[PDB]
Amino acid sequence: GTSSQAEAARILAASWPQNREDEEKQKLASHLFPFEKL
Amino acid sequence: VLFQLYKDLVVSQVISAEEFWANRLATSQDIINSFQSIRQEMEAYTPKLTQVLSSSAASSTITALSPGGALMQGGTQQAINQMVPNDIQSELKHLYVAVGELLRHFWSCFPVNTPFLEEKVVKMKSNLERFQVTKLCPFQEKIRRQYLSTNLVSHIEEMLQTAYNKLHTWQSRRLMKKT
Amino acid sequence: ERMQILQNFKHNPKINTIFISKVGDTSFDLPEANVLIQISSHGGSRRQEAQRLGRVLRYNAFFYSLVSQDTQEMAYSTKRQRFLVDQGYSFKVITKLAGMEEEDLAFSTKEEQQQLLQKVLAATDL
Amino acid sequence: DELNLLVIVVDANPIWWGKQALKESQFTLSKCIDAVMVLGNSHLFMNRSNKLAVIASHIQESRFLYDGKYELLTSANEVIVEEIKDLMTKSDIKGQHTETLLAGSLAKALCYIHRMNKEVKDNQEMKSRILVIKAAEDSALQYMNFMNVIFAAQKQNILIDACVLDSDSGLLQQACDITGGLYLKVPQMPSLLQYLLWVFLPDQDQRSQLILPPPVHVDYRAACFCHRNLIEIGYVCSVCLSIFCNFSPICTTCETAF
Amino acid sequence: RNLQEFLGGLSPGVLDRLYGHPATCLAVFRELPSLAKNWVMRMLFLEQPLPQAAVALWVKKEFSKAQEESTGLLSGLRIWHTQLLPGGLQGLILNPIFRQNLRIALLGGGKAWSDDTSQLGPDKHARDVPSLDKYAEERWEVVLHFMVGSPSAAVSQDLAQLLSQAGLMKSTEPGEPPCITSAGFQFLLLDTPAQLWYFMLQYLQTAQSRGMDLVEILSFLFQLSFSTLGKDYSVEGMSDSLLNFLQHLREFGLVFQRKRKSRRYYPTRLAINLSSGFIVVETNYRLYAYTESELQIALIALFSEMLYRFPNMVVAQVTRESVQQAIASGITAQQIIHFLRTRAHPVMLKQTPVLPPTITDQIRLWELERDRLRFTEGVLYNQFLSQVDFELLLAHARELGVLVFENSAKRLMVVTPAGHSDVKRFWKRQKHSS
DNA sequence: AGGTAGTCACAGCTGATTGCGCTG
Ligand SMILES: [Zn+2]
Ligand SMILES: [Zn+2]
Repeated sequence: GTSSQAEAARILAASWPQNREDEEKQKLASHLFPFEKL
Repeated sequence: VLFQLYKDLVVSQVISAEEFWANRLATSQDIINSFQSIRQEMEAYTPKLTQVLSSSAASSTITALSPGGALMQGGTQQAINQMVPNDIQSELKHLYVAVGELLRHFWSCFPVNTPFLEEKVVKMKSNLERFQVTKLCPFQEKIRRQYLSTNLVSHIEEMLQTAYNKLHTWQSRRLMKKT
Repeated sequence: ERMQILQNFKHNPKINTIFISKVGDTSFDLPEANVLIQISSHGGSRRQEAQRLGRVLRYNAFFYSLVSQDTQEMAYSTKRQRFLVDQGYSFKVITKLAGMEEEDLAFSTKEEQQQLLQKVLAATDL
Repeated sequence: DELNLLVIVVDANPIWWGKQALKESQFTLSKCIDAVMVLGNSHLFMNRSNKLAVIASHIQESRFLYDGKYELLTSANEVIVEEIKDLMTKSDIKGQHTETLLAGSLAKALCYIHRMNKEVKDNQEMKSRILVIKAAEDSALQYMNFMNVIFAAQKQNILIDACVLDSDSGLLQQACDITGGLYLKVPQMPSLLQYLLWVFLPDQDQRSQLILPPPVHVDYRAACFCHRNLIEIGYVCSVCLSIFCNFSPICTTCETAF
Repeated sequence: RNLQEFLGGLSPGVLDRLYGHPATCLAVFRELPSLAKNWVMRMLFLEQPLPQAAVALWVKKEFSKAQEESTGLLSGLRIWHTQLLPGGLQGLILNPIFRQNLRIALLGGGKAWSDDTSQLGPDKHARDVPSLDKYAEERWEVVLHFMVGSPSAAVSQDLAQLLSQAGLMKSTEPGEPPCITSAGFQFLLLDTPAQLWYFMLQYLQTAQSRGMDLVEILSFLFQLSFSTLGKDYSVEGMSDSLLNFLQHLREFGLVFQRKRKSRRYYPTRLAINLSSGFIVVETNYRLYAYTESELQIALIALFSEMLYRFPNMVVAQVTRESVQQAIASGITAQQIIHFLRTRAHPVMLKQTPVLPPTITDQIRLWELERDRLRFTEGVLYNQFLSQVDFELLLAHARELGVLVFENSAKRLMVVTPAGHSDVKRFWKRQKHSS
């Protein structure tokens, strides 16, 4: 379903460690993994 | 382009058809006196504050360093990408190609080590002169009519003058060798 | 079958990923590998984690450990890395994977996720 | 943690400044030294971490030059004045050498930068640039050494800026182009301090933001081995790449290798 | 708060009076951004204003944001002012007082900043630079111990009142010593130059209670900032208020002075650093500190577990429990990371990341554990018969600014207890008018 | 209120059975 995809993505992508890290970003390469550099 | 080049060189009587395809196939002790004088002058030297810069000098420097100044010239070929329309630019490119080919033939003939090349170089110079009279002079007239600010013809004139000076120098050397 | 799978794992470009279940927890002739992704290892076996790390070394390579938050696997992963940190390794914590929503992955919607509960609860080994 | 080093090379050729004094022009060596000192004081003003070095280029050798005013600036200016006085007053013309030893001054500047870089703590990077003000004519006998200095500066990523006063120098143009520095010819000598503050004072990071004059027409004429003069077309060996003005049956440089 | 924020909040008269001293102008110029300094230097020798467009054309289009920021900061600091150029144009010219004093500081002129030092000859009881540094360290350690409350450190009553006015320590009951607050812990976690700057800013703000001139105090502080280490300066030539301020600085350890009647004073490294490495951190969550004073040991123990105490080394382990306890004390993870990075050993400076990323990330994650549950007291409304009625009440609540959470799908809303009475009155009045 | 032997999962080995293939 169209809404099911959005709901599942919202739940999974931002469950525990995003409702606070994103807030900090809003209020504010060698060690990065290859998938984090693309 | 090649057909257009053929017409501009053979039909206009710049070159013959045979020649077209043939190539295709300090002072005295005053200096010591000045050194002594400057040494004596700088022997009693003190730093200055007012004389280092002035309002007029700073204003002139800023004017020079502002856009449109001597060092910061703003014009510098404003819209040459669109100035002198591409129809003329195509003609200028064709003239550049023709001049390049003729000068390539001339410099391939040079240096002249056999008497046969002597006539060939004279014919090449005659072809260059005929091409100039046929194309460059009407091109210069058209530029003057349109009053283009760019000196497009100047580079071609420099190349032709360099070739003519080289040929004249070689002829002068040839005459002196026979003396 | 194990021998042929391990033999065609290395000299074949079509297939370059295999799954092992506690079999590679010793010293075998596994070919050179760069990526190790362990899921649901033993309880607190520092030996098992060190052995699994040893199958990679031979940033040339990198090995990942996947755990589930707010579960005992967190404490297991914490207590099973104290040997490797003593050896000098540092375990960077990765919370978000870049481009997770960029491409399509399994269990995209909630329907199959909640259907997975039925089959994962269907063991009932009693 | 941004440490900027500005080594200023001053062309202190006695003959050129003596001729300038004879001309009785509004610009003299004293005003040039004052402008250099003010530029150095401004550079030290810009940040605590900035470091300054002044080298005077002279015929005999190269001299390291370095009441309401800043205490450190006062001592620096006094040291510069004392050193320039000691250099000029004791400068006795003994020999027919007149060309300035610009290459040696640049080599000493590179050595000083190399020394300073090691003493810099690892938490900070010392960005270094060399500013040269040119007074006398260019020297062709020092072509190879000057090119080696240019290459050494490029290897260590050290900017070389030239501020030509009277006569253009091709070597300085090549150095500025290769090392990424700015080449500028001053039209009005009394405005030297304003030109230095406007153009050469900002760092390369600051030069990115500011609009600056475009690079001048850099020449790349080579120096003939047997003539040491500027040439347009010359004979170059294929083994040792040595450049000659005229054809020779036996290369002079290849004679070394038997 | 940095110097520029405080300077921008002052009245134009105070800013104009500050620029009358060359030392203040140099400090302000060095506090400027990189782009602003070039503009100040270019306009230093100008007697005529420049067009705004001409100045705006100096920087490239992409870096126009930095140009705007620098121009705004310069205008706020009143370094230059808008001039009505003839013809409707607007000209920018530096402040004549600031420009004159900056040129005097740079080029030279006038009298020296200090009166003299050779009038009284050599100092009979002069000290050494290491001795001055040791004295400054002892004074600062005594101050920080008095913040804790140990009986070994006894200071003046007014110094304690200054901390009381700063809010770090509160004297709930007279006679008993004040108790340190969470802001005190956060201040202790800050680095020494930042601590000195915060203390001096509080002193500047509260100087009006003591009837002291802000301009003179700021000028003297800036003069001390540029003072040469190990060199004495003349006390004479200062007002009586300046004498009291100098005595307070001597109490703070910034200035060394043998006697109150002495005519000499020696600025210390703290005073020089006022205007503006022993901890080794390992990937195994261990701290190694090359320190001996109780102050550093206590500060490290605030957020870490101590394991060994060698005569010249401290071996500590950063664990989850210690970081959680420190955060419960009021210290944030960012402050801990800043303290670790500033005190980092010179060996750790070699790595491009001074602090290993794993340790910093783990500390940040440990900080996030405490705030997992968010609590907001309120009143819940769930008796909405119609959607239209819910929308009007929700709009009224948003107008009142007392809304906490909204749920349009289920017609649920949460409001603050303070606004509950207002919302109830509004809801009742709507029904009555029906 | 606290601690040790069963017990489960998953793997290994060796010791037999036992079941399919075995020529131009
Ligand atoms: Zn030659
Ligand atoms: Zn050779």
